[PDB]
Amino acid sequence: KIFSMLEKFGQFHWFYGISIGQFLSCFKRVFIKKRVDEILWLLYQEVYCQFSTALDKKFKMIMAMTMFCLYKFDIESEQYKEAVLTMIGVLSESSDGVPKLNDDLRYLWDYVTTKSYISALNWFKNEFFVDEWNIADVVANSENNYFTMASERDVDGTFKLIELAKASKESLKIIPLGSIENLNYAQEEISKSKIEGGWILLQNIQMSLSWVKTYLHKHVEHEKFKMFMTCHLTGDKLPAPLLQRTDRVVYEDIPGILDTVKDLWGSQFFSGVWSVYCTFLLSWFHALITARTRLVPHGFSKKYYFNDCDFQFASVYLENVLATNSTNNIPWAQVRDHIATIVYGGKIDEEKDLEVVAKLCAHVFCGSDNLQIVPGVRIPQPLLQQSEEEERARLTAILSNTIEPADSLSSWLQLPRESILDYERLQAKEVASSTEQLLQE
Amino acid sequence: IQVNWVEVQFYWLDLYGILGENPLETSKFKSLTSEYKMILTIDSLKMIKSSLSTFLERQRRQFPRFYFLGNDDLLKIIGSGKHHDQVSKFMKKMFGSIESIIITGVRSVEGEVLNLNEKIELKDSIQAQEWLNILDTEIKLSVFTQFRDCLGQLKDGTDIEVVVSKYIFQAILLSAQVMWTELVEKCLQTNEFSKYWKEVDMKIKGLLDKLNKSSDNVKKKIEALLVEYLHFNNVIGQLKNCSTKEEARLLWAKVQKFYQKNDTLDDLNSVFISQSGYLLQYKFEYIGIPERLIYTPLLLVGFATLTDSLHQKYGGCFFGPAGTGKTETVKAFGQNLGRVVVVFNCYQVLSRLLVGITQIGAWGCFDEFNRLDEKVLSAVSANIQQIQNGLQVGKSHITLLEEETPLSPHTAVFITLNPGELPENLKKSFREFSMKSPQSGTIAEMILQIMGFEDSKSLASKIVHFLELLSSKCSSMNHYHFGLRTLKGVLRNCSPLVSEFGEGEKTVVESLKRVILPSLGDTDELVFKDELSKIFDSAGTPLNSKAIVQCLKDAGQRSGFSMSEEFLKKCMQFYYMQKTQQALILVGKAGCGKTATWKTVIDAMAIFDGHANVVYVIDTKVLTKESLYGSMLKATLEWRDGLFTSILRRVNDDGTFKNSRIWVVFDSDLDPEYVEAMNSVLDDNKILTLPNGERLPIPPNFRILFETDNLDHTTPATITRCGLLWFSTDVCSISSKIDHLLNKSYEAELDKLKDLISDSFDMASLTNIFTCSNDLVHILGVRTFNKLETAVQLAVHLISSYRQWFQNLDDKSLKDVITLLIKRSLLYALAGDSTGESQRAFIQTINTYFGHDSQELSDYSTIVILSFSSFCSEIPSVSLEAH
Ligand SMILES: Nc1ncnc2c1ncn2[C@@H]1O[C@H](COP(=O)(O)OP(=O)(O)OP(=O)(O)O)[C@@H](O)[C@H]1O
Ligand SMILES: Nc1ncnc2c1ncn2[C@@H]1O[C@H](COP(=O)(O)OP(=O)(O)O)[C@@H](O)[C@H]1O
Ligand SMILES: [Mg+2]
Ligand SMILES: [Mg+2]
Repeated sequence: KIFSMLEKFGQFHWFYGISIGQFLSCFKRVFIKKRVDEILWLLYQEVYCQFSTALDKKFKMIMAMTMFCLYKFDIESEQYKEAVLTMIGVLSESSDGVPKLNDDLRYLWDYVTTKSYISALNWFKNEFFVDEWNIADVVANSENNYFTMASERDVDGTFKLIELAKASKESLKIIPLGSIENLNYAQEEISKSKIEGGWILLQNIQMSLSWVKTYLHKHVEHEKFKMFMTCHLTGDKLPAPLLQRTDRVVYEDIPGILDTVKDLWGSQFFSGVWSVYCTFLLSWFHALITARTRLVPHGFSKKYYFNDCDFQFASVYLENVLATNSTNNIPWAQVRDHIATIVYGGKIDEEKDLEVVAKLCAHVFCGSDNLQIVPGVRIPQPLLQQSEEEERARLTAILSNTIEPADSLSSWLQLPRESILDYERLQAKEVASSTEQLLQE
Repeated sequence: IQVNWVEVQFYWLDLYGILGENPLETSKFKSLTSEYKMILTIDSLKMIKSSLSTFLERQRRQFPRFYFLGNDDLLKIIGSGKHHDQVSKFMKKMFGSIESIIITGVRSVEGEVLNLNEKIELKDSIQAQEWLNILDTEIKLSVFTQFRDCLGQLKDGTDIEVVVSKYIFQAILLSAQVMWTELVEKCLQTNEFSKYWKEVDMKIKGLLDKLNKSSDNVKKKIEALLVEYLHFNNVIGQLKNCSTKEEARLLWAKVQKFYQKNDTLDDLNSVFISQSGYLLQYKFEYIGIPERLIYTPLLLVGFATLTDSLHQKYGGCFFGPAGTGKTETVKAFGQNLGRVVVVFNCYQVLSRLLVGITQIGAWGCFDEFNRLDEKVLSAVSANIQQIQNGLQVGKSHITLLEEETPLSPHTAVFITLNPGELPENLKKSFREFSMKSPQSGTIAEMILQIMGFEDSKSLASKIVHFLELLSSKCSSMNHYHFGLRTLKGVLRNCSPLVSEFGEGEKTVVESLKRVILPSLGDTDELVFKDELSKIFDSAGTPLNSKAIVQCLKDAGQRSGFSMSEEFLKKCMQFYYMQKTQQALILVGKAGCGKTATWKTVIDAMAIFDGHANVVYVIDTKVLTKESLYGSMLKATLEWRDGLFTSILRRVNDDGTFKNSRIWVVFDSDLDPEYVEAMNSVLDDNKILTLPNGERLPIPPNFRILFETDNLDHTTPATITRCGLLWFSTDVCSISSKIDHLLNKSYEAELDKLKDLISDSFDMASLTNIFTCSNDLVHILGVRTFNKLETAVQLAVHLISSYRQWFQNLDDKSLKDVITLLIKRSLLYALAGDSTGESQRAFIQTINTYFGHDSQELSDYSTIVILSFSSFCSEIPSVSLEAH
């Protein structure tokens, strides 16, 4: 039954397919680690632990809730099954009615009644499943040699891989692709690493899929040697024999707005005091618009991708504005229009999204004496007799002092709570609908 | 082997002119020429030419502009090193917008002439690359000195009408741009704008008055300069209405500004263009007098995003719905900076042109980058990614296409897309922009302002509201293009009508009728008429065309065609629509009357003008591509003449064809392959590009027609380029077609016989007969309108067979014989394509509707020699043997 569920998962996306031998090795892991009911429970925990990391967040919750449903339908009584299907139906807005009543059930009813969809979806993972595997756990407990990492756009696992390098004492050779010289360098470095060793990394094989499907299937126990491959979930389909021969892992984006501000601010090394202030405001605006992007049905109309190239373009534009102005009268309207229309609004085809970006630019780049960019913190204007090192010191201090509240998706992004609850309702509805479709057959 | 010997001789002479007259390949060529002089040597010469690519590549590297032409054409040009021919007539493909050389001058495609600073001596000893480089440098420095003395005259204080009639369009254009920028900056140092606004308004009025009375080329120049002068007026008017100085500074920084460096020792790099703080160097390349785009605010936004992309050496990507003007935006950006953007209408030729434009330094736009196959798309994406990676890192040289080639610092690559997308490698180094629908109101308003209409803003608003009402209310046909292209077509066709209808709403209404009404159905025509009554105040007063109508009626009477109201309407539409458009497309159902319509129009024009008419009915699909145009035989480098090329050569060489109107009718389906090779004549160029490179001119009276039945495989570009006339309903009645068929069958007691036959075809019973016949089940379903051509002809020929026994019988028996033959022909033509039981049912219907007084046609009845009998007496019993 669990393998049929995983086959149904693989029938949806090209990255979620599962082989029979993988499931049999996952079952062998139960007896390797250190009565029939305990073996069954360990099987459920081990399958979830080893096959959550190959799926994204929505399919993580779908798999967890379906596997909990299967185990509890086998173990518990009929009234338990009817109650759980009632809660799934009211989450999916398909069936209505109070459960016919257990601390877990009343906790879950308290979660559902107060309209907390995230808590209702995470209750299964919080209650039943114990262990969760990060990138280090899946790379350490793998006998495989080639690792394929997939993620959405505007997020990269390369920083996590360098963190693992600093943790596992290894050196990565990042190999960008896209040019024939880079292809020859990649082939030379793979030939070097397959003989000597060392962790070898490949970035974004999506545009080099031709070289991949002409080289890597034919190319596919060295010590301290693991090959990491990075692709994109939304890109073109990878070859099936290549996919079956590698340990597929999906890396997930951060939820922190202020963490994105820190990440953008720590990578800007220097161009006077006003350039530093403008770069700080640009980092905050980039983090705010990137955070607002991910709320696809409500924050925007479609899915856009404001990468670091847009930040580089806007930074060069701010540098050119600050350089060619000797009166220190910053043209705030000019930079607002050029950022909302040319830099960030260029790829936007809709009109409402352009209005959203224009409103965000008017709120962030207003250039007032006391700017409250979020409901939490206010950024004062710089003084004309301060060094750039002092300016960076006070900007770092005001970044470290402030904290991110629980409702940062509403207050910081300037969104009503109704939109957030409606988005969470849509997420829970599609998760529960997919679970019901899995559970009927 | 005569053709092989001729080809070998031609190859030997060409290569001797290329290299022999002025090492291993040279020795092999010398040995092969010695063997040919002693005497299948063609493959050896082809392999020698293939091995001579390194010398060919060095020749192409000597002067970069020679690279554009093909290998055969370049070999032909470099082989003619003494005659100084074929290089001036084919440098349009190299220089993009310059047609011929006058050295004392050059001629662009539009006909503008450039006067060089000084003459260049031409001699037979000078090779192609040296004098070509001298000509290029002299052209650029002549453009710079025209710039210089234009600013000398303008800063002197002279009038603009004296300098608009002297120098080329680029010089006066950029002189006006720089002068306007200086005045706007000087008046931005203060808060006074009305004086220079009034001055440029008076300049606009003076250029309009000079436009009214000058020649055609000068008229084109004044139009292309009034576009920018109206833009200057718009910018100054916007800056005048600004409340604060900050808003004025914002508006001035948004628009495109021009400056000149007065301190650099260099000349061609003394101009930088400022837009939102970024700088670009003007190139001083020649473009001619092209169709200047109307500077809408979205055009300035497109210029701003292309400037922002090119400041950091990123490519420019545009995407959006088709028809929003992205290709023209890129071209206008290129020609605003005085350079020609090379257009690749989307592997060997593509990457060849790509390395050519990255070696020359000219900008290249990949228009419609959504139609290539996956492998070539990915590989050219890798090529452009390599080019952009070289440009961003400032590499002096690039290893592109497995050769080491220099990288020009001014090379840029642009992409336009038509979704309804850019690959990852390209998107890592390109800037995507999504331009919206263009301001049709502003474009139409400015076009009307140049054209001299006293009411421009309200009239343009009414026109765009009318077109949007038709796009929202009419049916969703595949050929209903109501975008900006057809609006510009309406405005362009408003130009010949003003000489008789005047600058006003009436000309717009009449041209709107003439180029919108033909391409609509029936309910669409009703909607068009109602909306034209509602929006435009003019009711569409009739014009004076009684002479043409009478000529049409005389043509119909002498050709047998009757004149219904709808046939008259279609003929008048076709005539008024062929008065302006060169190549026309006639569409409609099968057998609806297209050929009759245009034949009647031709006869009417022949009577009205007294002018000779030549018709070449050439079906498109009956000739192959080689037979219709021409085939270059690769066996011996020979040429074969196609039919259309042969008749163009015959009409060009000619004294009969110099005083005649010659018409080519393509009376079959529209093939995309047969028309994409014809695209060179459909536009205003009117020049046919043969596969061998021959350019045959087409006279203005050489009017092309088309005649098909469907448009599902016709490109929308050819739909807009050619005129489309739609036959929604038949141009005939049943009685009129019957009368014409009778008349042509008579032409192909006689008067009494004709009168009796015509009186026997009573329309009252015939309409019911045809209505009953249309309800039956017919195999290979053909309309009754296309069965009348047999139903009349069969009866006419049967009576023509029985005419010689018609002088020895009574009148009633003659009427019975005529009626029986008519009933038999009606049976075997209308219901003659159905079952026997249905044929018998049609006999019962015929006997019911033609009355019992007439002779009752039986199921097996006939006429034997005359007496009435059946076929049962005509059956011979056959005694067959065993084997
Ligand atoms: N004014 C008219 N009065 C009477 N009959 C007419 C008139 N105009 C056309 N017809 C008839 O229409 C018939 C249709 O033939 P025609 O040559 O016009 O077809 P067409 O337009 O070439 O059709 P297709 O190419 O689709 O076969 C003619 O045979 C002619 O008898
Ligand atoms: N700003 C403008 N001024 C004048 N004409 C314009 C302008 N923008 C677009 N057009 C007209 O719109 C027409 C359609 O452009 P088109 O070639 O279809 O663009 P694309 O190929 O990118 O869709 C062109 O013939 C052009 O003359
Ligand atoms: Mg285009
Ligand atoms: Mg025809």
